[PDB]
Amino acid sequence: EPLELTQAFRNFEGGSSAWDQVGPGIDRTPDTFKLPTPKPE
Amino acid sequence: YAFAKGVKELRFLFCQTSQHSAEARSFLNRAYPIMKKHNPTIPILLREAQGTIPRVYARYEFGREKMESLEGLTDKQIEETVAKLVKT
Amino acid sequence: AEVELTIDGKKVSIEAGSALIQACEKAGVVVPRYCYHEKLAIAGNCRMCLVEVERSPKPVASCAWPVQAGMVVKTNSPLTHKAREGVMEFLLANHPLDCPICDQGGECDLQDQSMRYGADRGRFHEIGGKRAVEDKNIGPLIKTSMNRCIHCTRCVRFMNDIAGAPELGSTGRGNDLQIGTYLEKNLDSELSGNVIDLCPVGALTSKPYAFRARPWELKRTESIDVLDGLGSNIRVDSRGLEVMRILPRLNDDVNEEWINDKTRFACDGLKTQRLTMPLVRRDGKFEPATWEQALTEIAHAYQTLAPKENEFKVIAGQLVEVESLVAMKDLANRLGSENLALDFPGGSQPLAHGVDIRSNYLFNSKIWGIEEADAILLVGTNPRHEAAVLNARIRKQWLRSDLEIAAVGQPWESTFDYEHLGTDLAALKNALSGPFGEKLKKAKRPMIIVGSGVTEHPDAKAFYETVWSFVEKNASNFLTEEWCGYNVLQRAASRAGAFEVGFVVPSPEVAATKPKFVWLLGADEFDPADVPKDAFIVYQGHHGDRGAEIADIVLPGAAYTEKAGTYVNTEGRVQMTRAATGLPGAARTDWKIIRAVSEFLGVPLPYDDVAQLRDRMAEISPALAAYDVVEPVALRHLSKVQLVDQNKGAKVTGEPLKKVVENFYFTDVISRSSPTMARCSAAKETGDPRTNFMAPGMEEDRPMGQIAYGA
Amino acid sequence: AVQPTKFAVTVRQSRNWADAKQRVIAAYRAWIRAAPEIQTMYSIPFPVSHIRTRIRQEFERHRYVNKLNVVDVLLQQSNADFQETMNFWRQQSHVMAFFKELPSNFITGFLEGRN
Amino acid sequence: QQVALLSVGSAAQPRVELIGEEGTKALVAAEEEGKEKGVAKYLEEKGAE
Amino acid sequence: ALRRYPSGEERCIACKLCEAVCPAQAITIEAEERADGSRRTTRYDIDMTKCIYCGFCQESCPVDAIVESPNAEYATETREELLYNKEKLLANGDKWEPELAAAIRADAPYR
Amino acid sequence: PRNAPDYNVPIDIATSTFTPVPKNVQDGSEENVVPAGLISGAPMELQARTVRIYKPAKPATQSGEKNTQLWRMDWDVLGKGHRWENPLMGWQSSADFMQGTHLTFKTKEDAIAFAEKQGYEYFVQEPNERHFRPKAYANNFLYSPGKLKHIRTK
Amino acid sequence: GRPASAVMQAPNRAEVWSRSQRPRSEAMAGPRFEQTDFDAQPRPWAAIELIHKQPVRWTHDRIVACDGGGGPHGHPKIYINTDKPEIATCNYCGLPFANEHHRKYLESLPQTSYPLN
Ligand SMILES: *P(=O)(O)OCC(C)(C)[C@H](O)C(=O)NCCC(=O)NCCSC(=O)CCCCCCCCCCCCC
Ligand code: SF4
Ligand code: SF4
Ligand code: SF4
Ligand code: SF4
Ligand code: FES
Ligand SMILES: [Zn+2]
Repeated sequence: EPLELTQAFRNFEGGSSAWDQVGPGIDRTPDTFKLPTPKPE
Repeated sequence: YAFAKGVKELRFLFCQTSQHSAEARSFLNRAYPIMKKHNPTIPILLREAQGTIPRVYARYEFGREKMESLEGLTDKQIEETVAKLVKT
Repeated sequence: AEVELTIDGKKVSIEAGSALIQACEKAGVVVPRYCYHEKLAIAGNCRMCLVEVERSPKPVASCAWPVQAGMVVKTNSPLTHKAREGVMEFLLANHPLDCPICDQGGECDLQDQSMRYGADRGRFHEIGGKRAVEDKNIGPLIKTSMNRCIHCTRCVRFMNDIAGAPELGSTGRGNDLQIGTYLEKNLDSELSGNVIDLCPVGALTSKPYAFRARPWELKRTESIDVLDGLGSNIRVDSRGLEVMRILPRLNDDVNEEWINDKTRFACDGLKTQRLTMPLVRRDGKFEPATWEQALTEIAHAYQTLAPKENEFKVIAGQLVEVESLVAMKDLANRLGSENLALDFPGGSQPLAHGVDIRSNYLFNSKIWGIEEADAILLVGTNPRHEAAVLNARIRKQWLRSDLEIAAVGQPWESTFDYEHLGTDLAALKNALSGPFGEKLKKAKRPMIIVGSGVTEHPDAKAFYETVWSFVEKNASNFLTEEWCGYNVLQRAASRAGAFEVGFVVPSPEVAATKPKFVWLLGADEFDPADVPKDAFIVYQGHHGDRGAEIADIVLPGAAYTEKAGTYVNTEGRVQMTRAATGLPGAARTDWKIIRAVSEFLGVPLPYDDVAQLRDRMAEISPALAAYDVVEPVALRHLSKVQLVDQNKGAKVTGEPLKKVVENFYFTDVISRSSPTMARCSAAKETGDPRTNFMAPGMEEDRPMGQIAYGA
Repeated sequence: AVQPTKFAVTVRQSRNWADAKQRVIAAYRAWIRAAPEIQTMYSIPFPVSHIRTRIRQEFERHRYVNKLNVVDVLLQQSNADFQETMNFWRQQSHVMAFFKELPSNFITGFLEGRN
Repeated sequence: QQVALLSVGSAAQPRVELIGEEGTKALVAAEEEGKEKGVAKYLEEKGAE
Repeated sequence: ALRRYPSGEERCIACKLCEAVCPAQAITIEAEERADGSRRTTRYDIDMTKCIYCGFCQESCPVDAIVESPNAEYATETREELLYNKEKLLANGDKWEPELAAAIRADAPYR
Repeated sequence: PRNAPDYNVPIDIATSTFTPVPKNVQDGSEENVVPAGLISGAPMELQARTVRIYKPAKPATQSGEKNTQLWRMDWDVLGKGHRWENPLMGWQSSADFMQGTHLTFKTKEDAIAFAEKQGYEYFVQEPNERHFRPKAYANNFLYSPGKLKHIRTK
Repeated sequence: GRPASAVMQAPNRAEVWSRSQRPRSEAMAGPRFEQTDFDAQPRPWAAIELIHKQPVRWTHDRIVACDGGGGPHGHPKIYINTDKPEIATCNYCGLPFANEHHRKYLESLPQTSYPLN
């Protein structure tokens, strides 16, 4: 039969934070897999 | 020279832009004053929207309606185009 | 010019004289805030936006720091981490442990920025305890819990600057500084409920909403307010069957994050006096009918009456949408009627402005045009009771610029200053011939605003030619390449859209034909002379009110929180609602009712779906297919014909202009059925500042309280 | 490895439209050949003509497909549905769930509630 | 930028000096040559060594 | 069981935290301001055939209102008997309070 | 014929009394669009129902803007069957199987591409953008040569 | 709805105490209640009547602390201002407080919400 529900599923996903909680993190690439930097002068 | 008895409204759909030639705006610029003075009881709804192909509707009695495009017509050719609509 | 700085290592440009916090929202850099709001003056009080800046001994308030030539800003340094952690400790030290009993929980900036920027644990344990302050009575709408206040000053800035209500303030000093009114007095501002949303915390909350919902259990629907003519953008929060609250959402072109109290607090009238079943009048009583035995009873009556041309009459109300008017215009047209009336007084005769050129009846300078306006003339309108959030925009432009306002009509208590020039057309004629006309002439961006009350007046014929003649005389000021000085202000959501498709009486020949079959399409404020006693009355709508109680048959339609209907606001913006809930009981969609009866009456309408009708809509006016935008009137100068050429010899009576809004809280069926508006009116009648005035709660004279709300 | 079951067919892509053309005919033939055998396996009380009618309609709904990669997903589903049916893994309720034994007008739909 | 790391080395083990200016223009080329031709093409023209 | 303070006032204040944290959506709560202006529930239902008996709802309570009793013997003849309303849950607390208090006493320091 | 309700569309095991009449369904002949909804297994109701594609606006009650970052695709509420009250407990029943579902997309184009490929009807609204204006703390204290139009209170 | 155990909302209170509370007489009716023992049904006492039999805790301090008296067993600790000449109530448990500075005014009111003594 087509699906009817005595009580519909309540999605509380709209209660998710308006503020970002994790940020960007950190870079952990080792120097051996980064490009070189042009030294001054 | 008013309309024929039976035309219940006129409805022109044109655009502000030159995408379609300025002839409908040129005809309406001149026509709408005199074409409203001779028969004030009839609505000539001038409706425009970006990218609207020029076009005119005449609504007749008991709900019937006639449409004719105005695309490519000139300010004179558009005049007879409306003229056949309100003359009978 | 846009100067160039680097924020968090990334380069950003922004106009000089901007706040550094503003340069952060451009650079995609999140900065915590409590006191700072984009729409308010900078206060500098919270200390949550402190960031690191070079050559600066101490952290700078980013909200109050002017962007300099080449500054370098760190929003993520040990200085900023230490400041945000320490300021959170201060704001949470005397804050009450009331997160379970508070209505701001799950939607709190203080808990979301405490979780993101403060320590996980408090160090405050004093045996002396926290600060406690007493609660306050500021009217029937705003429940107070002032222990929660963090002293951000957002509501005092809003009440004093935005709303022009200088009764709220902060009395005291030190840790005992307390927001409130000194005297226990009601807040009298139609923009009052906006402090509830501005409040970072739940000290200033909604009395009608108290304890009923949590934010995570709420469905969020982006819709349009229909309770006035502005089309304010709203967010409708529903929990299943029931709408819970109405929030504003951002539209800087329309409402600017504000809604008025009637838009906000009348939603509780969407559940109270609803129509859910067809009723046929039998022996002076209303009995339930099946939809079939109601449309058949309608069809039989129409067949018996045999209405000729224009003895079928249709009157449309404030809340009707365009899918109904375009469907009703097609039904009446094929029945032989062009008699398509409007609910206001004078809505059953040809209108002073016509409907041929859209610039005749619109707010032609946009709502955004007031942002530049230098001179504004008001003709017969109270901008507070007609367009409350548009009235605020006038005040905002007035405080920050040399804007001059004068008005013609009934004097009103105003949030801005203006000159009263008179009350009638003779006064208006001197107004333009006198100093304010020269002020209107000499100004850039001049602005005449005609209210819909004028269109209701005896002399709208004469008023509308007088104004337009001034405009045409004064183009290159009024009618420039980029400006339109002519505005007509609509106070009902349905009326510009009605004008858009011709739903208007065309001629007095039509208006002089007495009807015997009258459909009231959501019409409830109809004049008693526009409805014959012996006509067969059909009422379609969603509320049992003045329209339903005089009809022979009632048909339950949808409300605006349960339909996807197009509305055109006073400036010609085309907006669509979104259904927040389903239809109650056995109600139908209104355009389907009209399409359904076209079967029974003998003339079925071609479309069977909303897209087919919206294709019909877009060839009545193609602007109705361009949503969220306002189309420019190409032939602007053609407005002379219906405004002047058609309005030349008018039997002017000299009767002064009226005040078309007697009661702001009661303007339509939804408001007249709202318990919350019933409390707003009653408190305003007697001045009771008490929060539980006709609401649950204990009082001194009410030891035991009451379950009744609104009584 | 483990043995593929009795009607297990390796999943392979159609080489060209001629390949797909011949496979679809092979699948339709194999279904209508098996309708007498489905009837007694599942104790269908209808006659086999109805069962073959339903097979025809299932194939007809994919009639107007002009994409090789959509046909091959479809040839996959029928292979698994055929293998599933012939090995008697599904039961009578599943096979009868496949036989159904919307309002026809706007006005009919309107009067009853939407449908 | 695996072709890049092969072209000029890495902050750990640089290949050539990249002294001051005129080394940056070589730095972008190492990344640009990686985006124009990949690893298989890179090993094709430098050969087997 | 729903529990009361030593004065007979309900401890439940309608924060809805347990309704949010439920992993099986077995709790449905409706609240209002009571006649005396108190934040109290009007509806309080637990679908005892949806519950997973994890204790997360009593973990989250700010005021120790919702608790799980030490009672396991409550098997019923029908499933309607397993749809507990506020009337059934308060009655459970009113009957089981001496153990609910002795369990909280014995287990509180570890919470 | 100009977006018409097709009353001969076949029904399947998932059609109920709340299934809308469809204007059209995919058949796999359409150009450049993968007919995913034809082979997905979803009922035909998914092609009779319009979705809304939009960026959620910031809540009025908060200043955080993380729920405004992305594009959301929802299913519109139908007139019947979205909610009704259970006779037994007063719980809110439903016959709309899409009421608790939503999809999230990085760009508007991705949302259109997915809805086109699934056979959804779809309406897009564009986000209302903030009008920028410089804000200066020193405006609070500007000199007034004439009448003070309001008395600022901080 | 024959017995009083099927009409009175609670044994200690007959009428409803919320705007939305369905009356007992309107919920004990129907086919599901036709062979039912009404007094065997859960019929708990109304907390609204009970809390208001508590007497006022009098105090001289401006600000009182209530944590529910249970220590960790009670409720989150809060603070109630007692400055208005009115009985101040704890928002969690409803216990009444008054300040002695209003003792003369409160003992003059024709009625009150909590026993002053
Ligand atoms: P002629 O040139 O007209 O060739 C006819 C065909 C059909 C080959 C077409 O011209 C054609 O090439 N069209 C595209 C291919 C096509 O029609 N469909 C792809 C084949 S797979 C398919 O259609 C699967 C259908 C459903 C599964 C099989 C049917 C049986 C289901 C169960 C029956 C009862 C079990 C209890
Ligand atoms: S405002 Fe309310 S929800 Fe937010 S922290 Fe304070 S008490 Fe808790
Ligand atoms: S009441 Fe709210 S908005 Fe006003 S100062 Fe206190 S926290 Fe700020
Ligand atoms: S968490 Fe406890 S106090 Fe809060 S609403 Fe649920 S049962 Fe009541
Ligand atoms: S113990 Fe039961 S009621 Fe409590 S959260 Fe778990 S499943 Fe829900
Ligand atoms: S936001 Fe700058 S100090 Fe409050
Ligand atoms: Zn307490």
